[PDB]
Amino acid sequence: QLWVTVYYGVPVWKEATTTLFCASDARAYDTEVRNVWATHACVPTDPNPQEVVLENVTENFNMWKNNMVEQMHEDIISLWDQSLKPCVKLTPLCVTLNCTDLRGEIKNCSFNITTSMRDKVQKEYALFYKLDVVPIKNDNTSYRLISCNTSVITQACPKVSFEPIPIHYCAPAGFAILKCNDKKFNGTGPCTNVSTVQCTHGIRPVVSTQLLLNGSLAEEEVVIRSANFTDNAKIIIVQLNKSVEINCTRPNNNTRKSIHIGPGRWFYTTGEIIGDIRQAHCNISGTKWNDTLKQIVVKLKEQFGNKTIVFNHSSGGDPEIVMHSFNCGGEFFYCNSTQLFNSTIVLPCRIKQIVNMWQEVGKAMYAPPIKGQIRCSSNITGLILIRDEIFRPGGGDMRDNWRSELYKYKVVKIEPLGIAPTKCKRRV
Amino acid sequence: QLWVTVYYGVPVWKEATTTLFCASDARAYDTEVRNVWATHACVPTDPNPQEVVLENVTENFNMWKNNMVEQMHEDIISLWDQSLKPCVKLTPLCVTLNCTDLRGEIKNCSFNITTSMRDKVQKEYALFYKLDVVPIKNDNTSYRLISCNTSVITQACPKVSFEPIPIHYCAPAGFAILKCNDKKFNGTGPCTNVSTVQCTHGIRPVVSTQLLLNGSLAEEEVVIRSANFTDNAKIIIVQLNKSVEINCTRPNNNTRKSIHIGPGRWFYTTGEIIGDIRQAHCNISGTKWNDTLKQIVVKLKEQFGNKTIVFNHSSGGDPEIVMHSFNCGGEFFYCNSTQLFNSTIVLPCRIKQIVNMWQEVGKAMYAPPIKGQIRCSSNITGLILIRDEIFRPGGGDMRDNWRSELYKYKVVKIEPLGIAPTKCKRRV
Amino acid sequence: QLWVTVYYGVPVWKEATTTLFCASDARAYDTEVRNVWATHACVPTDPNPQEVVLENVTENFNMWKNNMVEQMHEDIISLWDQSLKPCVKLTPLCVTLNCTDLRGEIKNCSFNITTSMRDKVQKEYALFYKLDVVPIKNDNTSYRLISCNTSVITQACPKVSFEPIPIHYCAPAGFAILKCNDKKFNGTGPCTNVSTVQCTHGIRPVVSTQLLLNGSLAEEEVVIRSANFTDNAKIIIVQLNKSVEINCTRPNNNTRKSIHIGPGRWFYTTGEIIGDIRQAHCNISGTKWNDTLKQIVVKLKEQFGNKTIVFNHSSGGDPEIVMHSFNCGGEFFYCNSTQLFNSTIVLPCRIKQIVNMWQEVGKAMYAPPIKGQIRCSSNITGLILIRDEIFRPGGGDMRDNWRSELYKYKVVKIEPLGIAPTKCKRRV
Amino acid sequence: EVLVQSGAEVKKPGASVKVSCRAFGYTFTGNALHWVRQAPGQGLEWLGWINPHSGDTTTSQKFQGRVYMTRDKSINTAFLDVTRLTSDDTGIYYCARDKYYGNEAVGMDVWGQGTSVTV
Ligand SMILES: *[C@@H]1O[C@H](CO)[C@@H](O[C@@H]2O[C@H](CO)[C@@H](O[C@@H]3O[C@H](CO[C@H]4O[C@H](CO)[C@@H](O)[C@H](O)[C@@H]4O)[C@@H](O)[C@H](O[C@H]4O[C@H](CO)[C@@H](O)[C@H](O)[C@@H]4O)[C@@H]3O)[C@H](O)[C@H]2NC(C)=O)[C@H](O)[C@H]1NC(C)=O
Ligand SMILES: *[C@@H]1O[C@H](CO)[C@@H](O[C@@H]2O[C@H](CO)[C@@H](O[C@@H]3O[C@H](CO[C@H]4O[C@H](CO)[C@@H](O)[C@H](O)[C@@H]4O)[C@@H](O)[C@H](O[C@H]4O[C@H](CO)[C@@H](O)[C@H](O)[C@@H]4O)[C@@H]3O)[C@H](O)[C@H]2NC(C)=O)[C@H](O)[C@H]1NC(C)=O
Ligand SMILES: *[C@@H]1O[C@H](CO)[C@@H](O[C@@H]2O[C@H](CO)[C@@H](O[C@@H]3O[C@H](CO[C@H]4O[C@H](CO)[C@@H](O)[C@H](O)[C@@H]4O)[C@@H](O)[C@H](O[C@H]4O[C@H](CO)[C@@H](O)[C@H](O)[C@@H]4O)[C@@H]3O)[C@H](O)[C@H]2NC(C)=O)[C@H](O)[C@H]1NC(C)=O
Ligand SMILES: *[C@@H]1O[C@H](CO)[C@@H](O[C@@H]2O[C@H](CO)[C@@H](O[C@@H]3O[C@H](CO[C@H]4O[C@H](CO)[C@@H](O)[C@H](O)[C@@H]4O)[C@@H](O)[C@H](O)[C@@H]3O)[C@H](O)[C@H]2NC(C)=O)[C@H](O)[C@H]1NC(C)=O
Ligand SMILES: *[C@@H]1O[C@H](CO)[C@@H](O[C@@H]2O[C@H](CO)[C@@H](O[C@@H]3O[C@H](CO)[C@@H](O)[C@H](O)[C@@H]3O)[C@H](O)[C@H]2NC(C)=O)[C@H](O)[C@H]1NC(C)=O
Ligand SMILES: *[C@@H]1O[C@H](CO)[C@@H](O[C@@H]2O[C@H](CO)[C@@H](O[C@@H]3O[C@H](CO)[C@@H](O)[C@H](O)[C@@H]3O)[C@H](O)[C@H]2NC(C)=O)[C@H](O)[C@H]1NC(C)=O
Ligand SMILES: *[C@@H]1O[C@H](CO)[C@@H](O[C@@H]2O[C@H](CO)[C@@H](O[C@@H]3O[C@H](CO)[C@@H](O)[C@H](O)[C@@H]3O)[C@H](O)[C@H]2NC(C)=O)[C@H](O)[C@H]1NC(C)=O
Ligand SMILES: *[C@@H]1O[C@H](CO)[C@@H](O[C@@H]2O[C@H](CO)[C@@H](O)[C@H](O)[C@H]2NC(C)=O)[C@H](O)[C@H]1NC(C)=O
Ligand SMILES: *[C@@H]1O[C@H](CO)[C@@H](O[C@@H]2O[C@H](CO)[C@@H](O)[C@H](O)[C@H]2NC(C)=O)[C@H](O)[C@H]1NC(C)=O
Ligand SMILES: *[C@@H]1O[C@H](CO)[C@@H](O[C@@H]2O[C@H](CO)[C@@H](O)[C@H](O)[C@H]2NC(C)=O)[C@H](O)[C@H]1NC(C)=O
Ligand SMILES: *[C@@H]1O[C@H](CO)[C@@H](O[C@@H]2O[C@H](CO)[C@@H](O)[C@H](O)[C@H]2NC(C)=O)[C@H](O)[C@H]1NC(C)=O
Ligand SMILES: *[C@@H]1O[C@H](CO)[C@@H](O[C@@H]2O[C@H](CO)[C@@H](O)[C@H](O)[C@H]2NC(C)=O)[C@H](O)[C@H]1NC(C)=O
Ligand SMILES: *[C@@H]1O[C@H](CO)[C@@H](O[C@@H]2O[C@H](CO)[C@@H](O)[C@H](O)[C@H]2NC(C)=O)[C@H](O)[C@H]1NC(C)=O
Ligand SMILES: *[C@@H]1O[C@H](CO)[C@@H](O)[C@H](O)[C@H]1NC(C)=O
Ligand SMILES: *[C@@H]1O[C@H](CO)[C@@H](O)[C@H](O)[C@H]1NC(C)=O
Ligand SMILES: *[C@@H]1O[C@H](CO)[C@@H](O)[C@H](O)[C@H]1NC(C)=O
Ligand SMILES: *[C@@H]1O[C@H](CO)[C@@H](O)[C@H](O)[C@H]1NC(C)=O
Ligand SMILES: *[C@@H]1O[C@H](CO)[C@@H](O)[C@H](O)[C@H]1NC(C)=O
Ligand SMILES: *[C@@H]1O[C@H](CO)[C@@H](O)[C@H](O)[C@H]1NC(C)=O
Ligand SMILES: *[C@@H]1O[C@H](CO)[C@@H](O)[C@H](O)[C@H]1NC(C)=O
Ligand SMILES: *[C@@H]1O[C@H](CO)[C@@H](O)[C@H](O)[C@H]1NC(C)=O
Repeated sequence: QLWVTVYYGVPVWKEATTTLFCASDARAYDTEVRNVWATHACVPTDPNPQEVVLENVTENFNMWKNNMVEQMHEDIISLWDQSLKPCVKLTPLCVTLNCTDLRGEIKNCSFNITTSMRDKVQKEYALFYKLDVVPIKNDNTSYRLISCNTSVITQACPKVSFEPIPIHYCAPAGFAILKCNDKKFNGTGPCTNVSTVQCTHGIRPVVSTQLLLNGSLAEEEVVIRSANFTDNAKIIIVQLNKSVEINCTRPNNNTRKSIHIGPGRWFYTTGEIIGDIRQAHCNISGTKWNDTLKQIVVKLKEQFGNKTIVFNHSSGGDPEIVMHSFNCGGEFFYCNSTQLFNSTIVLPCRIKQIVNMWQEVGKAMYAPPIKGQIRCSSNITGLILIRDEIFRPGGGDMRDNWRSELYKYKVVKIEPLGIAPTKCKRRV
Repeated sequence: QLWVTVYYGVPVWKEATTTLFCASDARAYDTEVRNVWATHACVPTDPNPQEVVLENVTENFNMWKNNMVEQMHEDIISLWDQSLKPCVKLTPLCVTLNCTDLRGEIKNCSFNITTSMRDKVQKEYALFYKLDVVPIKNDNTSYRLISCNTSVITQACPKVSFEPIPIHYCAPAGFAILKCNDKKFNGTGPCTNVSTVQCTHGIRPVVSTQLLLNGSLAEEEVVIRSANFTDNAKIIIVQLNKSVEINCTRPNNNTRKSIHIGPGRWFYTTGEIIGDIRQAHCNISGTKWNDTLKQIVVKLKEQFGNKTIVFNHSSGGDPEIVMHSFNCGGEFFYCNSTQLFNSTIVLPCRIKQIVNMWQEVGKAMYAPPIKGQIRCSSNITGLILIRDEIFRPGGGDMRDNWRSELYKYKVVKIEPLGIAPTKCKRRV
Repeated sequence: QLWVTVYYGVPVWKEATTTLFCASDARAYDTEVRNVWATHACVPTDPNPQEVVLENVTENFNMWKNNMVEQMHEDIISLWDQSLKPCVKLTPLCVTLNCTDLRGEIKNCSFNITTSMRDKVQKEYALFYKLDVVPIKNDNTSYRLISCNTSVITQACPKVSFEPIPIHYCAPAGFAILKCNDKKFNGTGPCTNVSTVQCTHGIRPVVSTQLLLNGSLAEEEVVIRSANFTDNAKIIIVQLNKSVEINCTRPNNNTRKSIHIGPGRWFYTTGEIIGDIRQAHCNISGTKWNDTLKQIVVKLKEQFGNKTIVFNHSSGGDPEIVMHSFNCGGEFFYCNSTQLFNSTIVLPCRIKQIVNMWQEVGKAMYAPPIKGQIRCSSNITGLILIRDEIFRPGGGDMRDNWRSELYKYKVVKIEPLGIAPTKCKRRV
Repeated sequence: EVLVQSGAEVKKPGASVKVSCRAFGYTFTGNALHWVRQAPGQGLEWLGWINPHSGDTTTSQKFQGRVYMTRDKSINTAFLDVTRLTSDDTGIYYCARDKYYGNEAVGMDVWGQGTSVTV
């Protein structure tokens, strides 16, 4: 006769969803002076994080079911919006613009400011990008801001930063994160090299389109993951084993004017350019890009055919879909990126100040003018591809970019209490 | 010698006040798209709720001391107000109206819109109810909105619903709800048929004046409860055993115009009427009403006298007190309700768009125009009466209507730990 | 052989920081009708608080490291700001003023109100203080409010009170407050007469400059504490053993006008004066002041020299630094306070309505006009001194005034669990 | 830590007197109190002691049934209750505290001022 016995501390778990919390590096605590994501309201990371490799644990993973992506979706948007609450409405500035060309990507516009200094009116001028404003059809000399008839746009408070600090996300007590350490593992299915993680590595909240950058290189080969590689409704995520260097710049030493439009209220606008007008652009090593791209094809052809023609020029969607984009030095560049795919490298880039947190509903944020020149560089580490076997760059939203990193982990809940039959009866 | 022994799990309690939480049915979770009260931020009800009848438990109840009413008071008001936070201020629309009659309950008013589209002005027209606007004494052609000199009124966001979903309120662990199941129990005093409830049934957040509807019929007789039936300062709550059917309508296929009064800002207003002008009205079965009313008197006369003349026409207070009211299809009807009491049935009704959550301080909400016709029907289940032995309908606020349902329950706290003398001494 | 044994309930602690919570007296709960700090959202104090004197406990205290001061800093500011959230913006009232003298501390200004009652304009007049407004340089007849070109000022909601109610701060379970009861203890170092306190006495949130008042008299001698009495970068806090009586008044029976500047919006302004113009002033017993001051010198000379000349006239900073200030009856007085120090008493005082919570960034609050006359009196209990051996009154901020009381206490955390070697081995 | 006693009394033989002693500056219940008397021309006579926490007392054999001690912790006060007063009861009635290290008498360093009773 076997008897019921209770065992506590049983090493089992069930898959579960909970909230992960942030953990900061060291510096982020004191970056509150400007940085939105690198907040002071965040505990530190573990200076000596542990990891345990499990011997016989094999589990199913599915990156497209990874709920951590939703948490990152909401957190970035919420934090970004919170930081803009005290910022300046540009509503009264949309009233009028009399424009000529800058002495036409950039317009030199004069304007009439409505009662400002209590009982006074004033006139000013500023430089505007053609991507932020549009002409009046029956004038062709007068302009308005594009988003004015839908919603409010504010100018980010000058004391702001979006530096993409690699914040870590940690599980609460009672929970653990299991990591798939199988370098050849695709987006779904079983993984045998599994380890227990209490907290993940830091992930930079990088915002970009048509580019995976500044992290997560592949294990000495191009690694491609997709929900199917079959269905045209699905997309392909490409990891490179080597990064490709890109150097971007906006070589215009610009200044900015503070315009007061009433006592107690003001905003900044692009002022005069110190020096000549230089085109924003980015330098991509051609050989590295195309040598890598040849290697990408070597991996891609495994699913799509050995003589299959792949990788054509960007096409489809509006200019923010078609052009490649990033915040270089905080400045927003929209690059044609067709040279990279002009065969199945320096690109021109355009500048725009009205931006979305990936995509807003109605509202938008205005990027204050930046004094001086823009210089930055980065590591190209991957691609997202569009099915047509022609592939084109782009597609998806922030969750596809978050997923491209989060695919390594899943969350489980520890279930330590259970029973089993024994030969031992309770004594009384 | 008896010894002190501790007993834990003792089935006793003391009366206590705590916070009850909501519980949703099934659909409400996904009604967030419009519905204010039927939120997504609410756990489900128990699909198989339990109830325990107690054998020897008799307790005192007092519906006028039932604190659950205060919780409902505050929750409805708060949730209603929260839903209106992002909605449109109608402040600039109060500037002017040049009115004539609709081609005078409804006025056809033209108006001058102040600078709107940045540097433009415009003129528009719309239809208005006489209950929302008033004339200027020295013009008699010009009008203003009634509430303009006290506060801000906003137009409810079009994506809104106030459907009165029957949300349940549940007690937290450590607490229980005791229910009085005595069908003959009045508003106060002991009740012997008592049962333990963890969570109550759902109660619809019905807003009305001069009518208890869509639930809680009496046990085959008219049941009347009052704090006293004596003091003229108290009121009488009447439950019917059978409901009386009422069919209401506003047979005017109306449309609405979206008026933009600046880029990024707009509101809806009543547009043209498709078809002729029909009067809003409600059809009450006369025989059912009066047959029931005769029965109401049969119960009422027990306290007030066998030959006593009761139930006269509505009188006292302003039009929202004197007229009967409800949101038919979401539209606000104010009905004379004098025919029902024209002896000690189809009523005309008036329409008003500025409304309160029972009664606001200063501020108010504006009910956006409703496209199409209004049709609804309902179950009359009870009355609230005013002392003069003439009785008249009306009186009270949301708490009297909430109390009329909540009277069945009280909250207690479980107190499981206690001691008693035993013959057994502790051994060491 | 000694064995490890666990002992729980060990009477030890370590210094620790936690959050203290408020506790109300009795009346404050129902002062919510006006009073900001004396809120309803606060539990009561212990009607019978306990204190335990410890026999052999000596600990180091440091008033300049007392973190309770930061909690009071933040709490007062936050609560004050919360109370002003629904109040009236005075932004449109800054547009114009045509001023002459009152029939020039007080100006009689007329003004043009911009479109107010929808399509109407109006003209009004009001009385203004020279400390709130400034002239236009090229007019010398026209005025503007001083803070208009930096930020928004609101008029406190009429239903407001800042009565400095002595709210107590209590430690949470697991924590305790240790008090230094050594009457001769300076601001830092060991204290042997130490007692355990669960909750402190009440401290009034008094706002003043150049004066410690209405509490905490010294133990029959002047008691002076300083971080150093050496370094000119440090300040001196002086406690008196006897208070000095001060009687303040603004003997002008003023009225106020409610000015509506649009339907739904209005503010109060100083109206006509009933009677003549009397100067605001304060009566300080001269003999008590100077007799005390002689005694202050007796204590001060211990550190600074027996024939050293001390205590000269106020000097340094802008008028809110140089003049003494308080809210008499809620009215803001700025007194010269030079007579008190005219030798190494009735002072004139000026009135100002724009105020800060000690010091705001950009924004400010406007004190609504007060109907009737101002009368109050108070207990002078101490001084803050500025090094030059001439001393002058003033310096510091709210934390110096909070610290001047909080110096008596420090917070510790109880650590009851520990181990020790025993002669007893565990039996199995 | 001080001990504060009530005032003086005048009684006739056969009467009774009650002398209080307040625990100022220390926990009332944290230190047992002694009562000592000194009649004119006399040395120090012990009457007894009371535990302010438990109410436990010990008295001199001389006063069994005559000298009682009580306490009320709500006011931090101990009391000496003396009956059957006679002329030998004229004297100063003092309250005092010991160290009670190890819960045993050591010697008393804290004394009240003493009150007089005339009989
Ligand atoms: C991929 O990774 C690359 C780098 O590996 C990132 O690009 C760099 O990002 C950092 C952070 O945003 C940039 O840092 C900026 O450098 C400017 C110049 O630095 C020089 O001068 C300063 C003067 O004191 C020296 O301290 C410093 O050592 C250098 O000598 C600074 O001026 C910038 O400061 C900004 O913020 C302060 C805050 O108040 C302002 O006052 C400044 O005016 C200014 O706004 C800042 O420190 C760096 O320049 C970037 N480029 C390069 C080539 O490294 C990519 O952004 C990253 N991409 C993604 C998507 O992650
Ligand atoms: C007392 O109880 C009665 C019923 O017992 C309540 O009255 C009914 O309340 C419901 C809910 O408010 C009303 O439902 C409305 O019905 C309209 C018409 O329904 C027909 O057409 C639709 C078209 O798809 C069919 O699906 C449906 O089966 C019917 O054929 C709908 O148009 C209404 O929808 C509204 O919301 C949506 C949300 O986006 C909008 O798009 C619509 O334009 C519209 O605004 C809604 O579904 C019902 O008509 C009411 N009347 C009757 C006679 O049943 C009383 O209100 C209740 N009173 C109290 C106080 O509790
Ligand atoms: C240092 O300590 C002194 C006192 O020791 C403080 O000065 C006093 O502070 C209190 C509280 O602020 C003042 O109280 C005010 O008294 C006015 C007159 O009182 C008489 O008339 C009323 C009429 O009913 C009688 O009830 C009362 O017994 C007296 O006969 C009141 O009118 C004031 O009320 C205010 O608030 C109400 C709320 O709605 C308004 O309606 C009123 O209009 C008014 O605004 C208030 O009660 C007292 O007058 C002060 N002076 C004196 C001499 O005591 C110091 O402020 C304090 N200083 C510091 C820094 O702590
Ligand atoms: C550690 O701090 C403790 C707390 O302050 C110290 O205890 C204090 O010790 C002093 C010593 O002189 C006592 O002062 C005396 O108090 C009596 C009280 O009687 C009067 O007041 C009461 C109040 O109701 C009234 O009822 C009476 O009729 C009297 O009017 C005075 O009479 C004396 O003159 C003198 O002031 C303190 O009272 C006492 N504090 C408490 C709370 O009892 C302790 O000594 C300190 N220890 C060290 C080592 O410094
Ligand atoms: C983009 O690519 C460049 C080039 O590979 C990356 O720069 C490299 O970053 C690593 C970071 O560890 C540097 O390593 C250094 O090693 C020395 C060895 O003692 C150590 O002391 C340093 O603290 C550091 O670890 C490496 O030198 C550096 N390479 C160059 C040429 O500077 C860059 O980090 C990549 N960017 C991103 C975002 O991945
Ligand atoms: C207003 O009064 C009408 C008339 O009494 C109420 O309509 C009735 O509602 C009940 C709800 O249970 C219907 O019962 C039905 O019984 C069948 C039996 O198999 C069941 O399958 C259905 O699911 C449902 O339970 C009843 O038929 C229905 N009467 C009519 C004539 O349709 C109405 O609910 C009352 N409204 C309120 C708010 O109380
Ligand atoms: C400013 O100084 C004056 C004068 O010393 C303070 O007034 C005094 O306040 C105390 C408060 O306890 C009054 O004590 C009273 O004693 C009687 C005795 O039976 C008691 O019944 C009362 O309830 C109260 O405790 C004292 O009489 C009073 N002095 C005068 C002349 O009225 C005043 O409180 C000081 N203000 C501040 C803020 O410290
Ligand atoms: C503001 O109004 C203008 C037109 O008055 C809108 O312009 C339209 O933009 C869409 C974008 O694809 C074009 O397809 C339409 O043809 C444009 N209209 C005209 C008349 O050319 C503009 O989009 C509106 N702004 C916002 C933010 O919605
Ligand atoms: C991956 O591709 C397969 C290919 O068959 C998908 O299968 C679909 O099956 C349904 C069943 O009737 C067909 O109607 C579809 O046309 C098939 N899709 C295709 C692309 O042919 C499967 O659903 C795909 N899985 C994912 C994740 O997309
Ligand atoms: C706006 O002002 C008008 C008058 O200028 C107010 O009208 C009064 O309304 C009350 C309501 O019972 C009447 O008794 C008064 O006689 C009306 N005044 C006049 C002159 O007829 C109106 O109430 C004000 N609006 C608000 C919202 O308070
Ligand atoms: C119910 O009615 C009784 C009737 O007597 C109320 O009694 C009141 O008693 C006071 C005592 O002096 C009288 O002054 C009142 O006039 C009485 N009221 C009436 C209506 O006569 C009792 O208070 C009432 N209870 C409730 C709940 O109203
Ligand atoms: C609003 O503008 C005026 C000047 O246009 C500012 O006045 C200055 O105030 C500072 C204060 O110390 C003086 O030193 C300057 O000399 C003043 N300027 C002039 C021209 O006299 C005023 O401070 C501004 N208001 C705010 C709130 O900043
Ligand atoms: C209190 O005064 C002493 C006096 O010496 C301060 O000592 C300082 O020591 C540094 C060391 O090089 C000197 O450079 C400073 O000049 C000294 N200060 C003075 C005023 O002479 C000590 O730091 C002071 N402590 C506090 C709390 O201020
Ligand atoms: C724009 O500038 C031209 C320059 O001559 C002027 O004629 C025209 O009226 C201006 N338009 C506005 C709107 O100011
Ligand atoms: C991953 O590889 C396994 C190998 O059997 C396959 O079954 C699974 O469908 C693959 N999933 C994806 C998304 O490629
Ligand atoms: C970017 O600039 C650095 C500067 O040393 C250079 O080494 C690197 O090769 C440049 N990258 C490209 C793509 O030109
Ligand atoms: C309810 O009925 C009981 C019966 O005795 C009576 O005592 C009590 O006052 C009644 N309460 C009300 C409110 O009618
Ligand atoms: C309301 O309409 C329904 C439709 O069938 C009808 O049965 C009911 O009797 C009507 N009620 C009244 C009061 O007319
Ligand atoms: C101020 O008053 C004087 C009085 O004559 C008047 O002349 C002047 O124009 C007024 N100024 C304004 C701005 O109204
Ligand atoms: C307080 O007095 C002690 C006495 O030794 C001294 O060491 C300490 O520095 C003094 N602290 C201050 C701030 O006066
Ligand atoms: C303040 O007025 C009171 C009124 O009785 C008076 O006793 C007190 O001495 C006055 N104080 C001063 C400083 O004059």
